[PDB]
Amino acid sequence: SDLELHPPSYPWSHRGLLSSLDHTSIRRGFQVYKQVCSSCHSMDYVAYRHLVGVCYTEDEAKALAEEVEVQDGPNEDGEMFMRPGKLSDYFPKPYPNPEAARAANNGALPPDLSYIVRARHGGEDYVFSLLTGYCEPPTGVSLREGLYFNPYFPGQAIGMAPPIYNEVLEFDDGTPATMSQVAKDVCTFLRWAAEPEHDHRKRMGLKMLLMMGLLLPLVYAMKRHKWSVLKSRKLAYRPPK
Amino acid sequence: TNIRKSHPLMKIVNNAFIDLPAPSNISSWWNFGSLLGICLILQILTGLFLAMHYTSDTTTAFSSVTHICRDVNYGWIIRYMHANGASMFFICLYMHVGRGLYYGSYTFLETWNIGVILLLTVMATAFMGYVLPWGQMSFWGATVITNLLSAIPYIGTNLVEWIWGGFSVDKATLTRFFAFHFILPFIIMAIAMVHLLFLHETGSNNPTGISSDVDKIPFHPYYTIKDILGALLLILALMLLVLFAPDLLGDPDNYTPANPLNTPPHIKPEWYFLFAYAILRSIPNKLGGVLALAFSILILALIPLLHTSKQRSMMFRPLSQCLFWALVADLLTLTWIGGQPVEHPYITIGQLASVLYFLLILVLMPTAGTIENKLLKW
Amino acid sequence: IWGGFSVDKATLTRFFAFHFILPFIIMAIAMVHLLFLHETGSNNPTGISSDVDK
Amino acid sequence: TSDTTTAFSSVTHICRDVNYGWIIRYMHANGASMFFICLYMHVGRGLYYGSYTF
Amino acid sequence: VAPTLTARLYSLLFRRTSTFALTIVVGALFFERAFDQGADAIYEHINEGKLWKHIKHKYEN
Amino acid sequence: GRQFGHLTRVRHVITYSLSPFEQRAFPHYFSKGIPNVLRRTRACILRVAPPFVAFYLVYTWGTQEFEKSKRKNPA
Amino acid sequence: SHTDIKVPDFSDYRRPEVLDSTKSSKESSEARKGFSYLVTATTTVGVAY
Amino acid sequence: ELVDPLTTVREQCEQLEKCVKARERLELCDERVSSRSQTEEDCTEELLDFLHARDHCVAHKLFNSLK
Ligand SMILES: CCCCCCCCCCCCCCCCCC(=O)OC[C@H](COP(=O)(O)OCCN)OC(=O)CCCCCCCCCCCCC
Ligand SMILES: CCCCCCCCCCCCCC(=O)OC[C@H](COP(=O)([O-])OCC[N+](C)(C)C)OC(=O)CCCCCCCCCCCCC
Ligand code: HEC
Ligand code: HEM
Ligand code: HEM
Ligand code: HEM
Ligand SMILES: CO/C=C(/C(=O)OC)c1ccccc1Oc1cc(Oc2ccccc2C#N)ncn1
Repeated sequence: SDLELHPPSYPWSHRGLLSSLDHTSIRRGFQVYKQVCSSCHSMDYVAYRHLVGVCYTEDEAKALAEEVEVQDGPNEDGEMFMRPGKLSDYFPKPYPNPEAARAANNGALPPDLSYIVRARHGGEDYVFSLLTGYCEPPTGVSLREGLYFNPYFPGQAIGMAPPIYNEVLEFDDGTPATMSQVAKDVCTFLRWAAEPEHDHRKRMGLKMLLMMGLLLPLVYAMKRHKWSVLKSRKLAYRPPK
Repeated sequence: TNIRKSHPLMKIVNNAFIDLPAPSNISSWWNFGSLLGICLILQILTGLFLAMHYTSDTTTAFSSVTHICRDVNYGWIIRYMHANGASMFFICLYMHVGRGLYYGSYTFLETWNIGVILLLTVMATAFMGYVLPWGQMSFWGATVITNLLSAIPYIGTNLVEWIWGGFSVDKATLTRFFAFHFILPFIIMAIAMVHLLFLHETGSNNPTGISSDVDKIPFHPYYTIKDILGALLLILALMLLVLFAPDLLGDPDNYTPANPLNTPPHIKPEWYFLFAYAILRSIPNKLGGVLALAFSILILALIPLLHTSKQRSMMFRPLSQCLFWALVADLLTLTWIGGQPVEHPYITIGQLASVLYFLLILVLMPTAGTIENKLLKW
Repeated sequence: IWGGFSVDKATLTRFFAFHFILPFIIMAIAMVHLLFLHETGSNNPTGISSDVDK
Repeated sequence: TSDTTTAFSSVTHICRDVNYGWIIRYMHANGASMFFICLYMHVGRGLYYGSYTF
Repeated sequence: VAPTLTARLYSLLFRRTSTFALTIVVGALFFERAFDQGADAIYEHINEGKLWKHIKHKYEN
Repeated sequence: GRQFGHLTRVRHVITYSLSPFEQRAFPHYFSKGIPNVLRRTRACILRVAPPFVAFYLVYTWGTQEFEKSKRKNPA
Repeated sequence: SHTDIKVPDFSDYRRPEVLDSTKSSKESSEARKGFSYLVTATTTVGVAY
Repeated sequence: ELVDPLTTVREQCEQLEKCVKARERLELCDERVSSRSQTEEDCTEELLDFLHARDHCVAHKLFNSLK
């Protein structure tokens, strides 16, 4: 029941009706999730194989999967064990369950990020504004320790410390890792994470518009063709007198 | 003589879609009959292809839906067709019903009352479909609505706990809703055939409300091509939502798994239930809200009994036309109020619009038809 | 038909969907089964027409 | 439930925990057999008595 | 002037219903490739440098 | 059902019809069409417009009164 | 009296090839039929895709 | 150490007509609540109005400098 601040509309390059994601920004955004976000936030519905042919090669994505260890088994002795990741493994969860997560984050629960852009009003506009929107509390607002003022978060008191800042990571292609850059790239990747079908539906959408622009007037013409018998018919009444 | 007329199978198709005498002047508002038939078929095909991958268990109901949109080949296009097809279903239903009020088609009692049964079973179908993905709104939408049944006197809790299979919306509630969401669309299609059985006994009404037996045309080719064109516009409207805005009509909360402990801030239905959600919350009493909520749709069965005009269609009745669009705008007000929190001044507006709804249908519109009779001196 | 390379998870789920849809398709065909029957009426043990005794 | 991890046990859950689930299941399994008894009598009646001429 | 193209299209292809169908199924074969080829060329042009097939050459080996 | 030849009784009415392959499917589409659409809207605008304008006024007021009700005052 | 029944004038509706009452309609029958059937063929080619 | 384009263009939005008007209404609140330290009024309302006008200008110009 607090005051609300809605996010403005940033001109993302995938905003337009026919505009695809920027796959170089996807690539950079994955690096932000891995290096910064993955230590508190799960992404239970994205696997390394989904990256192949989107932002990494198959060989690149294989090497990326092999950089982490995941549990497998049982072996013939009934024991679980660790092996290098493969393309089919989902991204490692940072906590076994939400109760462990709350204990590690002063009682707050970092949500899964697989769908975060679709599960919050304002999508990437909201996420971009939250990460880049921290500021000092207004006069008369005193938040208890553990919580952080953020005017875009409901209630204005959020349990996540500001997670990004200048030079938080280095990009593989040399892009300056400014706070706004990091926010922009991670938001683009999260859009892809929540809607991997994004680019393909717009390609389909274009074909649907073109086919409709052809088929609608032709079918209309067929309707008028048949109906012309009726639309130009003339009547006359000749009763006996 | 003619194979199309004498064969036991083709004569039913012939006397329904080919040689049926139809009025020469039925307008675009008569296209929604076939479009509802297409939506029902379209929802069954996509619905079936989703059932080849969906599982009706809480531990995997949410993720099986995720599994479709990500891993299954063209699963994402099949799902959003199903979710948006339901909305197109309700667009057509409301045009279909509004056409019947304006033009007087409700005078076909058997056709109309079976239509009311079709509206109720389609609403019950979509209500149970929204539970299956098991998101936040899926759970809490099911909770607030099913809890209304506890307000029935002396059998409330026993009836609610029987529909739940326990003490709340839980595993047993999710599974049976899938079974009921599966069986009902076929029961709907059978009732839609009886809906046509009673219709063909009389033929279609027309915009004037005057009999068209003096001027009939065969349904083929004139209305086969007109329904095909109308169906093509339906696919345009559907695919624009599927391929450019598949999340416009849906709520973001449903992209979060169910949580019996954490409640979302604003629990709002889909757009095609907001008008009835507003009527529910505008009544303070609980049992009174259920009766008004059920009377909001069952009132349609009373329209034939409340017809006072010597004329059938509103085409020649200006004073009734104004009250008709007052009913639409008042329903567009309840829709708007339904998607807003229960706070000042929306509380008062929702109560005024709720009374105006039942006052327009029960009192004002019948009175206008009588005034219109006097002005014409009969 | 399998949805893979053997009888697996995808095969089990679609069989449930097909096992659900078919009995209603069956019942509709059983109505057409009666439509063609009533066009002639029933046979009888003798194979002789029974129009003289119905 | 139509998932391998619970398809077998959901059937077990019916015969044990669900009220009169065991009577509903065996009716379904044996009803299928009665279905095929009747189908084979129904077809055999048609061969013997010549009903296939329809 | 010889008869118009639509006149020679009728007598040669559309008069018989069988050739009318053969015209359509053959016209559907070439239309699909020509439309998919052209339509994809419009989608990629509007999204130049953003799709994976544009940045593919950078990670060859 | 109802069949042609059993519908009703008509007398002394002649109907002239042209084949669709000898007439235009869009005869004077913009010449006569646009004047007829203005006529059709003008003849019904006073029946349909007021209630949706009345909604637009209630929609605008109620949304303004809603925001200004939660904003603080010097009290 | 039925000899008084003249057919009304459809000049506002006739296609350009059918305006002259002194020219045979066979000269344009193939072109007129070809156009409306080309519309039908192209429509089926679209739905087929 | 680095030049974040956010903070640089933020200062370009702050020096606009509609933004400075919202700042002094907040500074008037910063002076109102600090004076009498016996109340529970907060200046959240005057801040979000300033952020609403500022960040609207930020979104229009920010993405031209990033990759
Ligand atoms: C219960 C569910 C509630 C859900 C709320 C949904 C939000 C509603 C959004 C409003 C959209 C409005 C649709 C467009 C209306 C166009 C009307 C029109 O063009 O003009 C009036 C027309 C006049 O035509 P006549 O036949 O009288 O004479 C013609 C001679 N040339 O007269 C007609 O053509 C009118 C025919 C009837 C149209 C039906 C539309 C209303 C839909 C909801 C009705 C629900 C009833 C319970
Ligand atoms: C297993 C693999 C099998 C693959 C087989 C592929 C075959 C593809 C189609 C080819 C068949 C053509 C048949 C034909 O051509 O004969 C249909 C009819 C004729 O046309 P006509 O009247 O000009 O007479 C024609 C007069 N002549 C012949 C003298 C010019 O065509 C029409 O009329 C109807 C056309 C309208 C199209 C829309 C119908 C679809 C339903 C609605 C869609 C939208 C919502 C679902
Ligand atoms: C621990 C050091 C974290 C890091 C690193 C990241 N996040 Fe986080 N996040 C964390 C907590 C404890 C919470 C819960 C806050 C609460 O009060 O509930 C969150 C929450 C989020 C959210 C959800 C906001 C909402 O509207 O509910 C988002 C969108 C989010 N966090 C984003 C995010 C991103 C993009 C990160 C990498 C740059 C990231 N977080 C890192 C804890 C931690
Ligand atoms: C699954 C739901 C439904 C389907 C598929 C359906 C289908 C149809 C069809 C095809 C027609 C004939 C064509 C037409 O008039 O457009 C028709 C007519 C009609 N329907 Fe429905 N209908 C449904 C529900 C309803 C409802 C909810 C109502 C009203 C409460 C209703 C009332 C009528 C009436 C009165 C007619 C006759 C209209 C006339 O002759 O002018 N139907 N319906
Ligand atoms: C009148 C017909 C139908 C209507 C109106 C309807 C409506 C809906 C709606 C609105 C949803 C919610 C979808 C979402 O939010 O993602 C849904 C879910 C679902 N429906 Fe239907 N449906 C119909 C027919 C069917 C049929 C016949 C089947 C099975 C054969 C089916 C299977 C499903 C499944 C599996 C889901 C869950 C998957 C999902 O959420 O996308 N539906 N239904
Ligand atoms: C779901 C499956 C079926 C149902 C519900 C069904 C039902 C019926 C019913 C009620 C009758 C009329 C009463 C009677 O003759 O006993 C009948 C007659 C008949 N059925 Fe079926 N039937 C089915 C399948 C079959 C099959 C598999 C065959 C043969 C391959 C068949 C062939 C016939 C014939 C020839 C008759 C006419 C018998 C006569 O008039 O003497 N039916 N069926
Ligand atoms: C399971 O909840 C489904 C919902 C939905 O909108 O599904 C399409 C829903 C979501 C949030 C809140 C409530 C919800 O369900 C409903 C259901 C509903 O059903 C009716 C519709 C018309 C008339 C009466 C009723 C009732 N009862 N009227 C309003 N909201």
